Order: sequence, then C-alpha cells, then structure tokens
Amino acid sequence: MDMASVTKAMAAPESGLEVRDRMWLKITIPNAFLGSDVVDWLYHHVEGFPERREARKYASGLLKAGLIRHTVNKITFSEQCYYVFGDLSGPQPPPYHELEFGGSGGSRNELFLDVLESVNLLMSPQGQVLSAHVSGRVVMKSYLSGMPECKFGMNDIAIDDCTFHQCVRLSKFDSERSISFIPPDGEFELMRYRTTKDIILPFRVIPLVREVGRTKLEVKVVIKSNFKPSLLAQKIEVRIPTPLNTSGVQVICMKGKAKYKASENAIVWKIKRMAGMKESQISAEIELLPTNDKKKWARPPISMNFEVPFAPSGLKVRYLKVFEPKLNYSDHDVIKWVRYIGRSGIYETRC
Repeated sequence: MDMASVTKAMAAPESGLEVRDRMWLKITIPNAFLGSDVVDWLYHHVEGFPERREARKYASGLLKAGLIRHTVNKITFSEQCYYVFGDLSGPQPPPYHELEFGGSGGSRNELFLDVLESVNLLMSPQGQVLSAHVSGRVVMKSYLSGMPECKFGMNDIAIDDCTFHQCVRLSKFDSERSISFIPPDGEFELMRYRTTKDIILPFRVIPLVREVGRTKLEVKVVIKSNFKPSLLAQKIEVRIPTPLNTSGVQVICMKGKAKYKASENAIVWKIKRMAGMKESQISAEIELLPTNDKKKWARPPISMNFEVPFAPSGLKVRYLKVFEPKLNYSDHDVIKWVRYIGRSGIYETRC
C-alpha cells in the first residue's frame, strides 16, 4: 500500500496507536505519540514486515517523508521522543511585528474564530414550537506561521450532521468533542453543521389579536428576551401583518419605534437593542373597510429578524491549541480571538 494511506490508518481515533496531548517543559504538545508506539503499531497491525527492525526502518521513512513530524528539531528518527502527524490530506508573505519603541517585537501569530449560526422557528400562537433548527458554520482566519498542528475543542450538545474542511484529520466527535488539523493559511470554513435538538430560542412571541365588529381589530404582541441578562441582542425587527382591507392603523410602543408600511401590509417594529430576560410590548388598533368579497386566506405568521451575540445551538468554543514543531512557538505565543454571531432566518410565530 502507499505510505500516506498507512499513516492515515493510525489516524483513525479507534486504531491501535495511542495519541494524546503530552506536556514537555512548560509547553503542551497537541495530539502527540511516542516514537516507539509507532514502530509497535507499525508491525503489530501493518503486515509485510519481517522483523521489528524493519517496522522501524519504515517509521524512519515516514519521518523523512513528512507524514510524521519531529516534535523538536531533530534529523535522525529517534524512538524515545514524541511526534505529531503531518498533512495527511492532499506562498510566503512578509510577517508583522509587535510595535516597540525602536525595537523588534516578536513576530505576529494570531487567529480568528467565528461561529455563525442562523435560527429558524415556527412557533404556534400559544408557544407550541412546531418547526425548529439551527444552520451553523465555524469560519476561521489563520495567521499562523508555517504549519502548526492545531486541536479545536468545544462542549458536548446533540449535533445532527456535518462536514469538515479537508485538512481535518479523522477525529471522533462523540468521544473527543475535538478534531485535529493543519490549518491552511488565511480564512476557511473549518466545519459546518446543523442541529435541531435543545435549541435556545432567543425571543418568544406572545401574539394576541382580537376582533371588535368589522372596522375594529385589536392587536397586542409582546416579546420576551431569553438569555443571560448580561447579553444584548441588537438589530431587532418585528413584522406584524395587517389585513388587506386596512383603512387606518394606530400603534403604541414604549421601546424602539414602529411604523405601518401599508405598501407591505404590515407594521414594522425596530428596536435598537434589547437585554436578556426582559419583555417589551407593542399594541395597535387596525381600522377595516367593510370586506366586499376578500381573497381566500388565513393570517400570515409574524416574522422576526435579529442578531444575538451567542450560539443559538448552545455550541461554545472551549479551546484551540496551536503548536509549531519546526519553529518554537506554542499556545503561549499565540493571540486567539473568538466571536459568536447568531443571526435569524425563518423565525415566525403563528398569529
């Protein structure tokens, strides 16, 4: 078989080879294994080897091959030192520097993690959630020098299905709650996913519409923010659909502002931002012209758009270890920035 495929074998988290985070000096090497266990698993599970003296000659081949990188700069293949995988899957710009007072600040090495989810709901008049699911994706801007091996980890959250950027090693997710990989430079979609269980619904809408004769139609809708009081959801928009026979509409709201764009047959309520665990109300009286043969219909659900600074799925980033074998830097030298941006898609409540 080919060398690449062989290593890829040890790769599977279930394979024989033990691979765990080891700690040397102050540093902490991510997903590393002993050079011995490699020669072991090499012959024990890899056939075509006469003696263990041949299983080691091969291992030395993988080191020169690159499929296996030396934790700390060393040319000869030792067996009593740790190792980390290379690029098992299928350009040098000038670096930055810390600004000093006439001085050479250490090279720049930071990364950005963006968790972008979109919540979609279809709640019933009384709260009975009907539709519900979150479509998310984790994007990453990499500004790391060389080819540092990284280990991304989060909580575990019943994730449904998902894809992963090629550079992602074969990482079990039900037991690891962490995947490994060699980050391509620049920005890329580390992974994608979609969940439906245990989703956090930012807002809850309590719609109340009453009929008073024909000309009168009362409306009182209240929204309840649902999340830590410390977090503020901004760019909020509520869309309440008015009948077609609308003659005149009067609105009242203590917070934000709300207009009645008839050109769209709906009242638009815009709220600068709103804290957690809080309620807000908007009420309005709708005038109706006697309905002389109106189209066939039922009240379009009340849509809602927003943006909350957290992961509507419950996903939270626990850590992103970075380690460069060739160069000297370890996590301690890397600046890590995260940011959750949960937006809203089809978020409607049955009128």
